[PDB]
Amino acid sequence: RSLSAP
Amino acid sequence: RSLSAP
Amino acid sequence: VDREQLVQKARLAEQAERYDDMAAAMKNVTELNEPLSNEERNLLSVAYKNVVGARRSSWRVISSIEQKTSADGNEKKIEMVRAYREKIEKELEAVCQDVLSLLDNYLIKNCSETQYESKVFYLKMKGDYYRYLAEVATGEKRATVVESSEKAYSEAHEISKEHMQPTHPIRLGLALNYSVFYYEIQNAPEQACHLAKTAFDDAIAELDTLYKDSTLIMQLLRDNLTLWT
Amino acid sequence: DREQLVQKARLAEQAERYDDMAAAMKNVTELNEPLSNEERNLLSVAYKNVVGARRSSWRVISSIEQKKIEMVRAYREKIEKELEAVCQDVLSLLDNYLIKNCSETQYESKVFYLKMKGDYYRYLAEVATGEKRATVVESSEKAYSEAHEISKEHMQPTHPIRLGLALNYSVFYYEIQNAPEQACHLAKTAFDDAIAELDTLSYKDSTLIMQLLRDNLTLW
Repeated sequence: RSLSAP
Repeated sequence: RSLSAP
Repeated sequence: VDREQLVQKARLAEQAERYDDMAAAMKNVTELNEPLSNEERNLLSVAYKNVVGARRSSWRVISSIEQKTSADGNEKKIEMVRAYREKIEKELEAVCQDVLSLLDNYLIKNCSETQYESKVFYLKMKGDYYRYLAEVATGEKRATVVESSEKAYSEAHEISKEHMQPTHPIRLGLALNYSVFYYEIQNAPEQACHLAKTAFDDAIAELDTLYKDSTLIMQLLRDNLTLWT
Repeated sequence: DREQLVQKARLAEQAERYDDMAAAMKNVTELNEPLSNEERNLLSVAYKNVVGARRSSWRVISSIEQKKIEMVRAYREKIEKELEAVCQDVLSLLDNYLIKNCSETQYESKVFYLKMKGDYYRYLAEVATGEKRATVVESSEKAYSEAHEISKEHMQPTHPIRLGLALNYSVFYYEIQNAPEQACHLAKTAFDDAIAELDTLSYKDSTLIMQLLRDNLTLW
């Protein structure tokens, strides 16, 4: 799982 | 408010 | 679906943070007309404590905004603010009567008299949720639930000093929530500080007979004690 | 009263009742009038918080099974059904009201909604298997690509929508498409496009997204 926009 | 039991 | 699969479903909704399913899964376990164990008792307790607690935090947020809009006089904006407050209130009450109905009919009624731990537990639950209704009640309906919270807390306190040692985290837990009921609901600080101080001193002497729970509840006690002093 | 329900969503968000919040922004959208900047945020904040609740509870249950193994599976599906119900609801607002009523030269609203479109199709793919997966991945690709072409053509590389579009699109390539290089390339290109134009910077929004691109770039 990567980092998406908040 | 006050602190109650969990 | 068998009883242990329901208990499995309740402990799954807990890690999934879905406390509505965790509440329904434990309501389905209670309505099997059979006693509840320590872990299943707390499963029901944590479930409904979170469900009504979500509404309490929401209600207190809308109530604060309502008081700000009342001061400003924006009577066009306030009727939407207040309509939302009643919605959360009616949701908050529906959960509480659902909890209370499962105590008088299933959990308090099924206890044997020599079972004092489960009775004080379910009676403190009765006092807790009647206090939760009294938090948002007003006028005629309030005086009823404040009496019911008193009746549940008083009986459970009398049972607790009889057959429970001072360092029991259930006996200490009711003494905490009872003093909270004396101060936040009845506006009686001296009766609230006396109940809190007595519970803390009764447990400070029997401390080596006790631990993570009790000391924490006792920490909340002296914390409440300082705030009221 | 449209002004009434916008306040309802601001109230619901304060009480962090996001199911109630998204219903107000849903109601507001179906009046067929455009949304402002703050209104787009409310709708985006509302539905991302509801999906975030399903997709968080889904990741703690799906990791379990991967008679007791059935209820784990059936509980996974019920949370899965609720997750798809929220996506298809916001996707309906995008197709039937929001993207549809967009002007030709309304690029910000266009890229914003299309980025949202690709997001919730990506949330669908995270729970998708079989025939339904291949469908929602392509639509996500179709939505992400169109917003990418508009953003790269008409919007500054420092725009938090054009940055946020690059980070979600690169996540889609890495997680759903398993294309680590194209995910790296798309992330690195926009991140360098923004550094080439760092002098153009409300800079905190753009800076935080530029760091998530480097965080993802290092973990890839």
